[PDB]
Amino acid sequence: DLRLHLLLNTSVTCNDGSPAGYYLKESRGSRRWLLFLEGGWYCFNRENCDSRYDTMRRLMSSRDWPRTRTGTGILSSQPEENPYWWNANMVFIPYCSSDVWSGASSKSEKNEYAFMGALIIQEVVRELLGRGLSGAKVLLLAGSSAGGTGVLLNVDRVAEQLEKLGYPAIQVRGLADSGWFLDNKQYRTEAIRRGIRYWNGVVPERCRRQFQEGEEWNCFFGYKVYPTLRSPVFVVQWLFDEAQLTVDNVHVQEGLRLYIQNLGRELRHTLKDVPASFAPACLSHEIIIRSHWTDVQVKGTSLPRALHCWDRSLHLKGCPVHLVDSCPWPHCNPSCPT
Ligand SMILES: *[C@@H]1O[C@H](CO)[C@@H](O)[C@H](O)[C@H]1NC(C)=O
Ligand SMILES: CCOc1ccc(CC(=O)O)cc1
Repeated sequence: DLRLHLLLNTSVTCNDGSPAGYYLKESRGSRRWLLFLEGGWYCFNRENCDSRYDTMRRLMSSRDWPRTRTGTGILSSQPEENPYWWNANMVFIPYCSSDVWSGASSKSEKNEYAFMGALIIQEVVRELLGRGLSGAKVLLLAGSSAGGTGVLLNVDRVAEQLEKLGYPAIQVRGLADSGWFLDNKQYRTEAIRRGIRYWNGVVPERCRRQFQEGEEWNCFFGYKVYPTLRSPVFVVQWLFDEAQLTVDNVHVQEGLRLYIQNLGRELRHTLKDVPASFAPACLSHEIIIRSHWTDVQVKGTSLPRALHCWDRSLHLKGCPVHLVDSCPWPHCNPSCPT
């Protein structure tokens, strides 16, 4: 079980002004720290944030959070469920800012909601340093769905924060799961552009300097922000991700067949120069915190093994790190989730 800690700095808040926080399970004999970012879409104006507050309140407020949570998947402490990092210090950071972890704005006389996702990550890191993170050798910032995109937007800022605070021996790395999207044509980007203005969203500095004022929405797309990052980042992405197909208005005749096959080919192309990646040919929305995350394989290698091979590489015969399916249709890989 991971135990809840609300942030001691109560000015760093969820959407409705309640304190943000994190769930923690310490492993006293470990210098590995895993900080995981939850996902769950976003909201981008008054009316649709009000709608989310009615039926998705836990993603906007800590008032109803439980005192504990169970770690599952890569957050499990059981070796059978988590062959990769079962002995690590485990942190789950709830998503309660509705801003793809990019916001830096407080509730105020002019703002009905606070959007503080970028500051929540920084404040969690700050408070963990006094709980043992100061002795870490590796900090892995991981996340799924909107949290996977949040990894790409925040991993270098965490590295810069620890360097400026005087901790240069901590190696910061990123694991982005199901957060690598294409700004493609629909079968039948504006919402992000509007969100950035509503949230006062921030993007990595090198990416900001390339795209410049008014075009920062580009940095929310993995294949554009990834080449600007300096920290090592491992990318996990289904070739036929269900959230991608949703925004593409896909829910099979020749036209749709070609559309789906072209989506998988384009995704594969964007991963050609991503040396650490795991990209199975499955239609799915499930994520690396599910109990059975060990079951999928690409070319005979599981994701826990690929992540172990990545670890070795950052110090290989039969220990690959670049695993992208080449077959062109969902479930052409027999190990796809059922
Ligand atoms: C609390 O967090 C805010 C936002 O990052 C910061 O400006 C402020 O200085 C913090 N307060 C303390 C006491 O650290
Ligand atoms: C482009 C980044 O924005 C998003 C990323 C992922 C999701 C999917 C989810 O959170 O379940 C939704 C939005």
